[PDB]
Amino acid sequence: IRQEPYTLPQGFTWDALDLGDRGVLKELYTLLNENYVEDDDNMFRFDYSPEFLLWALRPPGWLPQWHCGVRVVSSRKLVGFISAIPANIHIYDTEKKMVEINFLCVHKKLRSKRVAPVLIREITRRVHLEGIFQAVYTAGVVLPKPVGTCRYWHRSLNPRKLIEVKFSHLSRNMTMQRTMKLYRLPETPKTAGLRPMETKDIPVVHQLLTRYLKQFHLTPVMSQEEVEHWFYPQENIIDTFVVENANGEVTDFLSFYTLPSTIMNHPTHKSLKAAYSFYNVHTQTPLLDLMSDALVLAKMKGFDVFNALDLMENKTFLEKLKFGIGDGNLQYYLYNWKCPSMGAEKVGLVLQ
Amino acid sequence: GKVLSKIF
Ligand SMILES: CC(C)(COP(=O)(O)OP(=O)(O)O)[C@@H](O)C(=O)NCCC(=O)NCCS
Ligand SMILES: *C(=O)CCCCCCCCCCCCC
Repeated sequence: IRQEPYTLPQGFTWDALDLGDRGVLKELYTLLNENYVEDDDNMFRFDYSPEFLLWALRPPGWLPQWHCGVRVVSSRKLVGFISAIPANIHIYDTEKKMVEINFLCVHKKLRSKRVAPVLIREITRRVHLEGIFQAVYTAGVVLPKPVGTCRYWHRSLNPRKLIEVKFSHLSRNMTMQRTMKLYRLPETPKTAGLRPMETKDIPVVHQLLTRYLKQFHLTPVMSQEEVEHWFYPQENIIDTFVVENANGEVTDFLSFYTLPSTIMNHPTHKSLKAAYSFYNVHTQTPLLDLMSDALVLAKMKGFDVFNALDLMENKTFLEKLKFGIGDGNLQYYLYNWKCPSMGAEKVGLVLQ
Repeated sequence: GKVLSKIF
């Protein structure tokens, strides 16, 4: 394994980003806020908050060399990034220490200049040096042999705004007011015992999630410390609600994280607030009932849309709850691990 | 997170 970093184009330099430094974390926020993923028509761009990036990028076992930035030599402007975080991954009959690759991003001015290939080779090298030789990642780009392919679905919470910014459109013979009526939700959840997750809930959430994930073919394997990190509620980042039965025992939970998108060209609407279905576990509450209450809670918290993939058991509630299929397709890839492809309903892994 | 999808 090569011990020196791979050579960058002249005028560019490697810099590991200290996300515990507020200035540097804002530098990464700015890079992603201005250059990260857009929709096909360049109307929306992800707007990961600084506090979200710190949550996504420093889970248990994070390493500083795995927060891999590129800067302009003369000005020190941040112009490239890629990240890896450790994760224990179950894939069919095997559970293996891998990394999750995320947030690959090159400044718009620097594209088509073969920087992203180097970012990928360098993070690969830095992961190899830790003895880890597999990775999981997702992308919209179709690379060869995805282990799985999921599609986005969208549940309109604020339909007028979505239609106005052209995130959505009126269906045939539909009108604005009739669409608002169609997507109307109850104002309070209906499941008895539903409440935000607390510290005391960490062990039961861990046990519930570990037993529930076993039925899928690609899942995380989380310690209790990782459960605490990924699920303990943090306002405007991660929401988790547990169902406590009449004897005081948690039987189900739901979770969704906060990922808004900049709206580039609308005279009045500047941001699209989206909720992303994370992990949802049911053993006593029907999943349909669980997700109906997820929609209600997201609506209450001012989200404009609730987003979900067709993975795990989601297809059992997507249409019944008036999700509309999106135009986006998400491929899951495993690096240096051959195995058969699987349907979306056997994928049990959600990245940020 | 990797794809900014909208309604189809
Ligand atoms: C995707 C990426 C990194 C490619 O960068 P590039 O340097 O233009 O690639 P090149 O063709 O030069 O090899 C760049 O276009 C970008 O930053 N897009 C916005 C973020 C994104 O889509 N990441 C997804 C990668 S799976
Ligand atoms: C989205 O940002 C993910 C971009 C994925 C780029 C390809 C990553 C290839 C695997 C690199 C790490 C492998 C180390 C074992």
